[PDB]
Amino acid sequence: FRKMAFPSGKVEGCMVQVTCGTTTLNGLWLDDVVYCPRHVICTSEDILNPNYEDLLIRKSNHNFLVQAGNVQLRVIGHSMQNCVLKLKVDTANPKTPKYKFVRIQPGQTFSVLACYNGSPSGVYQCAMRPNFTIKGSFLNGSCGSVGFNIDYDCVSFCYMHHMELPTGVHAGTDLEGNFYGPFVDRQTAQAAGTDTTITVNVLAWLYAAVINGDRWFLNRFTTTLNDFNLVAMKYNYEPLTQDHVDILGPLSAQTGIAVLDMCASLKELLQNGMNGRTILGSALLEDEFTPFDVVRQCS
Amino acid sequence: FRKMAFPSGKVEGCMVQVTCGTTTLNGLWLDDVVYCPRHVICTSEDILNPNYEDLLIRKSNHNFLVQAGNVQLRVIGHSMQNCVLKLKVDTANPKTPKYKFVRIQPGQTFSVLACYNGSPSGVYQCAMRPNFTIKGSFLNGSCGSVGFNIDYDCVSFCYMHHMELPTGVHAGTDLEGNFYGPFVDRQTAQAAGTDTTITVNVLAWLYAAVINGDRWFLNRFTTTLNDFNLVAMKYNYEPLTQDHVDILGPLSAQTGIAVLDMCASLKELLQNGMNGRTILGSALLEDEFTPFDVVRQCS
Ligand SMILES: *[C@@H](O)[C@H](C[C@@H]1CCNC1=O)NC(=O)[C@H](CC(C)C)NC(=O)OCc1ccccc1
Ligand SMILES: *[C@H](O)[C@H](C[C@@H]1CCNC1=O)NC(=O)[C@H](CC(C)C)NC(=O)OCc1ccccc1
Repeated sequence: FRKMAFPSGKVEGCMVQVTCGTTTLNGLWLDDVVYCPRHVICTSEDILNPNYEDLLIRKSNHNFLVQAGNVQLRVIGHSMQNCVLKLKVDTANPKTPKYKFVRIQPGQTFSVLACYNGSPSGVYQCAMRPNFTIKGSFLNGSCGSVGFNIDYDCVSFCYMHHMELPTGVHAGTDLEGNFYGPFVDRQTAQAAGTDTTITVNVLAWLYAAVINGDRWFLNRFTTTLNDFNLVAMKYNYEPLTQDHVDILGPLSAQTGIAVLDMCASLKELLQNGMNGRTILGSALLEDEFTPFDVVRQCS
Repeated sequence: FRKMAFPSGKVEGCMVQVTCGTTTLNGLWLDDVVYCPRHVICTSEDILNPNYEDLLIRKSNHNFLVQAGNVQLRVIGHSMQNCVLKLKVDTANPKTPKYKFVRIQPGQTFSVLACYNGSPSGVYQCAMRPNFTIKGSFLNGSCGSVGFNIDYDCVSFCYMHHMELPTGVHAGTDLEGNFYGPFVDRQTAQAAGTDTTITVNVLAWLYAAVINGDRWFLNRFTTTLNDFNLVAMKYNYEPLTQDHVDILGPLSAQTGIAVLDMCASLKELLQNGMNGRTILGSALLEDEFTPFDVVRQCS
């Protein structure tokens, strides 16, 4: 199995650059609105504890330089929604895809189009960790890069990049500017809470192994969801939700292995280890493939 | 630090679907020519042992059904270059990027845009293995998907997909239709030569681990180039040349670790194992990042 990003072309056509002062970051141009991180209006003196409301009252439309490549888009209105700035421009983007703004859950994956100065640089898959960070690859100038899923030509934007944490992982908002996790857009020392293993994704990976004929770990036990969740927490695994059980439905049907039976299999792996055996050619259990990713790659 | 693919938009606009008889696969539309694998002309019986020139002379232009999105393109001519068919169409692709056709070297990387029925499905990074296979993610109908690199807006196409070996690795051609490796577009179970590990890429990846603040594998020892190559060859690694040492220059200069010092690190890792530890989250030595890949991502 491979981490497979979505084709990025529909998002590439939406990337612009936004400069305020000497700060340039990326923005997302959909119809006649450009979305970008609000900290673009900050100066080096403002970043430690910015007063965003007061900083925005001092700004005008003519303070914002929005460029598609080197072509300026005239700004005709501006507002702030949570942690994102919305700049109304005088041109509707003709490359706007069908799209939706979505807030994802921990465990869900998405493609990131890493951008600099409005120019796309690369694309890769990320998983939202239970502590609401992602292991991205972002350098200076990457803020405003977005993460997305594509379903039948509709782009669901779920992530806009804002910051790096001391441990090297990353944090950001949805496209309504609401941070994932307990982070704030200040230049302050923030620490990711203790992370956990994404149980629903590990189960998806065990289903993927079974589909491919690797099923030594299928055992003779079952469990209740509550009994499993209590054991999972003792191994730093996430508890399963009702939604998790349901999204494992298609893989359970495809293999004929009930979800709670697979849970009992993983429970044995957690209490006894792998004993030098592998699963899908790996000694480690993979937790960044969702049940959709497994189906997507096997279809 | 992640495996990062190039943004795929410039290639997406080039993908079309090619149908001949009962066979459907993808084609690459540049200017007024569509490139696709020639085994599209084969039927279920032809494929075991096809005489392609004989099969192709018996085809007409109207035997080829080319679809770009919903619109039909009309084939007004056709020729064959090695294992690739060149279908001349009456419309120029308006989305043709600046492009070149290149034959890539073993150890080099490229991005694959996996397509089905002419529609892009996913994007991911691959390396050309020393045995001229690629470890990809390809299903039925993925033939004609292409691999590429992008440099300053110029797409360099290096790979077109043709088949999957029984081991699950993949084989294809350059855009001139010549296979990478000893493979042939016939429906037979084919084996590759023994694969080896791309040593220069393992070293680049160890340097990436240090740029990202990881050092558990470093040691105080050093080695000569020839002594390293003796151990490398013993573990089925490719030889390291002086040109490789030079190409690793920037990564050594950035981290202040001499190339031959890092070779002594890898020698130790090869002779001791990783001992249950991980490097950049991996439990195995990674050889699909080139020195350029590491540089581009890290700076
Ligand atoms: C967006 O331009 C930038 C993304 C950082 C740059 C280095 N890697 C990243 O992901 N965001 C910030 O620099 C962000 C801005 C406000 C939230 C204050 N601040 C931040 O991430 O603090 C940590 C940091 C700053 C500069 C370099 C490295 C880490
Ligand atoms: C192209 O659409 C298709 C590629 C994929 C790769 C994954 N599974 C696929 O089907 N190519 C073929 O089907 C190819 C056709 C030949 C005429 C080149 N055949 C092939 O991959 O067969 C491999 C094979 C043949 C006999 C025994 C075992 C394997």
